[PDB]
Amino acid sequence: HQGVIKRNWEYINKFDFSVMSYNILSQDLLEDNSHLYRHCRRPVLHWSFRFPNILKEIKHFDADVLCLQEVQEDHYGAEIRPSLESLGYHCEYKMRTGRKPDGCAICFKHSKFSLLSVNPVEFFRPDISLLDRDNVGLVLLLQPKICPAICVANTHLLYNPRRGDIKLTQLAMLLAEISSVAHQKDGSFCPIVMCGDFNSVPGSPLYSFIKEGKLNYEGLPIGKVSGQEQSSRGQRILSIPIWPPNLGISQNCVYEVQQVPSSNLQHHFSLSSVYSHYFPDTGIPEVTTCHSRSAITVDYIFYSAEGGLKLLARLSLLTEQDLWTVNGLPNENNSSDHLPLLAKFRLEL
Ligand SMILES: [K+]
Ligand SMILES: [K+]
Ligand SMILES: [Mg+2]
Repeated sequence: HQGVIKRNWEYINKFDFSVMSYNILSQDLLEDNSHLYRHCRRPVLHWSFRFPNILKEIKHFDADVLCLQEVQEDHYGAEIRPSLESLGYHCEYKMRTGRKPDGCAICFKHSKFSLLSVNPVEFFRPDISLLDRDNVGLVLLLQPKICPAICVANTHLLYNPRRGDIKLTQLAMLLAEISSVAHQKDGSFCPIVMCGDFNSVPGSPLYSFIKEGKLNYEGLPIGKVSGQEQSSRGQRILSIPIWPPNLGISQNCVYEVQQVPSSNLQHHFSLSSVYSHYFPDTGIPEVTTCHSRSAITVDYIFYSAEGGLKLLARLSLLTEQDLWTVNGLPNENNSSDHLPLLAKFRLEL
């Protein structure tokens, strides 16, 4: 019907599992950035209001795997981890480094998987001046309880729109960890699901690199990498190579043995995006976040596809206009400034 604002399930020897990616908005970061939330009714911003709504959403969708971002450490220990464990999830956390209050969590139903390994990633390198930011990632290797393992990755990349050099290097570090964890004895990669808040928009150079496995970055200004709103003036062009040899990551985004003393990046995965980023009838963009200064897609679920996975269904997203009709995010009903992404996958056996 005209004007309806609804999130629908769109349908596109086996193991079926669902994955939810959700940046839940850290209370400390909300309060530190109160200018982004001026549009919100004051009572809806308190953590005592937001957490029950977030937990209710998680319970409603009952996803097999949760990839969460902006999980605040104190709240995680006091309330989020106990609540998720009560719902049947095993939870693994990786907090941002430094003075930062929040991090990434990957949680999975213990009825659906066993844990093979936990592989945190710290993007902060004290020995590499480029990598001075506190962002992190987390990679789990899971064994379906019934068959290959499944590699689940989660990250929250640097927000700063100018620093595409840092963003691409952080992404390369996550991709290198995935390449090591997902490697199988037969030389192929097990199925991969890579979720997170990439702070980069559809069609940006960083997005295209993920989807295509290649990026020619010759002449690319650092602030054009992510496609986020930027001045697009006075910016340094990416170095060739982007990051120094002491990182120990090659231009194919794999770990390499460092030794004593072209402008293309590659990776070896075949990744698709769950969402197509535009509504087919109208061409209007999908958004995953909507506050006073931004309404864009920055959140993704990427997956191995023709260890391929079949996408069975996804929970449809909304437009910027749809979100302002409900007076933006967070609101009295949606308690993050992001929307949760949700997919159902099939592993054929
Ligand atoms: K390995
Ligand atoms: K610059
Ligand atoms: Mg945020």
